[PDB]
Amino acid sequence: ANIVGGIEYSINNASLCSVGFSVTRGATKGFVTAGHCGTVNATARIGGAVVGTFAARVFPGNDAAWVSLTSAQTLLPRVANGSSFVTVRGSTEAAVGAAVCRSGRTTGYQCGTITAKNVTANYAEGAVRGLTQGNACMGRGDSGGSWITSAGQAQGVMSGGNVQSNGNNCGIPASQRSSLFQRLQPILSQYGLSLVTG
Amino acid sequence: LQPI
Repeated sequence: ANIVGGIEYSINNASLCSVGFSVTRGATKGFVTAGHCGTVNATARIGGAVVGTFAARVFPGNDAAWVSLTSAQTLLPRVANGSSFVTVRGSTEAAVGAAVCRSGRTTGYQCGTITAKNVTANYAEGAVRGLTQGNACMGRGDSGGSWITSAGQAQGVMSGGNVQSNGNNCGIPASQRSSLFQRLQPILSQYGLSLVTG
Repeated sequence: LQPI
């Protein structure tokens, strides 16, 4: 499969999440995603085919993981924006106030602004700390997906948000949305990963 | 996930 940020993958033929970013770990191909999407050794599929397994994760506390892929997978420096792509250029962290977008298999490509940093989310499994908050909307299934600026700087991976009864927060105003991502930089250093850029 |  071609590995693009925001696309759907399944975990142990059960849950669905979204790809974060193509990365390498030496010769090993991979993608980063959210920790809550799978446990270590869980099997990832795209297009019905096995593409790899969860190599490592931290969740809760953080919400980070990477999936180590078979050598047959094709890593791409891209994030889905409808039928087009945003090119991944780097991982410079944007400041509060910056515009930012996110990509995932439920609500697609959505934009907003970064409204706060170092936010704690309390999930059923425990607290997750250090999250960045934006007001781009999102929904169930968008987890793991890319957060990236329009200029191509990869920010993080979708962790959670204040979804409403319809499964997303796209039906309430931006001012009322809390959409939270796990920062990319600590995932890269934690697992010795390098971002695929183009 | 949903913050609670």
